[PDB]
Amino acid sequence: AYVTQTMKGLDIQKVAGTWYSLAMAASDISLLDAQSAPLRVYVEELKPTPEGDLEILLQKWENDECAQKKIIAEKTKIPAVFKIDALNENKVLVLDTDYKKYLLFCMENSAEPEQSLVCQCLVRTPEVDDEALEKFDKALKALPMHIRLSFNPTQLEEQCHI
Repeated sequence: AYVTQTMKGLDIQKVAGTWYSLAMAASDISLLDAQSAPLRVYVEELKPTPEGDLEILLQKWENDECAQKKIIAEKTKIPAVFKIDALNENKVLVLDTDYKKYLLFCMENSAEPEQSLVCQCLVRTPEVDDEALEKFDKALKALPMHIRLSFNPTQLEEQCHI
C-alpha cells in the first residue's frame, strides 16, 4: 500500500518564494486542454501567510494578454488541505514535495471530485528536472488520468512576449 494523499506536518512558510510549472495531469480534457481551460494556469509565484492561507500567484490570459492572478486559499484543519474559491475546485490537497525542489498538489470539488480531479507538480528550478518528472509519474501512475502536459525549455523560455 502506497502513501501519497495528506502530506501533513508541512511548513507553510516553507513554500514562500518563486515557483514554476513542470507538468499537469487533469482528468477532464476541457479542464486542461485548450480555450483557456480553468486548470490551465501558468503558476509563477507561491507564498502563504503566517495565518495559514496560501498565495497562489498564477498567470493566465484574462484580457491584458497573459494576466497574473492570485488565489487566497483559506485554511481548514490539516496543512495538507486548503479551501479556495476561484477555479473549478474549492478543495486543495497536498500530495508531496521537497521544499527546495518541487511541489505536488491536487484539486477537486466535494460536489464532483472524480469530475474535478486534477494534479500538478511545480518545480523550484527555472527548468525541467528529471526528478519532478519521475516522481510525479510514479505518484500519478496509481491515480486516474485523461490529459498530461510536459512543459519544455523552449515553451518555458518565453510566453506571449513582444
